[PDB]
Amino acid sequence: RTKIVVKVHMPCGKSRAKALALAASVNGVDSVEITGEDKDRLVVVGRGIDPVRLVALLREKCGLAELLMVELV
Amino acid sequence: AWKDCIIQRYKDGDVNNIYTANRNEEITIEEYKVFVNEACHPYPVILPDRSVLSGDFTSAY
Repeated sequence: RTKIVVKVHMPCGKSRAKALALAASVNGVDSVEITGEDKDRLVVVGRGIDPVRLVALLREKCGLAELLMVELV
Repeated sequence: AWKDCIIQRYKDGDVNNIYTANRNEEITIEEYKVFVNEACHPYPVILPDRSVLSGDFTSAY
């Protein structure tokens, strides 16, 4: 049970929706959340998530994706 | 697409939460149990916190 936090470039609601769906596609993701005062962080929660593959996918499709944190939960 | 369905959750003017589920799976969303049928549709649709559940196959987003 890991929780992964990702800064993603998603300036409008259409990109927040694309990023949410894109993270969800990745093996082990149970939930994805939008957080931060600037609506620019994904909190990805699941089991067995490959966080390098997760950030690479969001980076490829959103331009910017920074892995801020991985944590057990 | 490691799971068939994406359940979207609309509360307070935005979808800020989405959950995965296979068809005919029961997931938990916060304290609530949600059943997701063979068409990726979630039951109940309105959670007790008045948030609104929506679903479809993953590729349709």
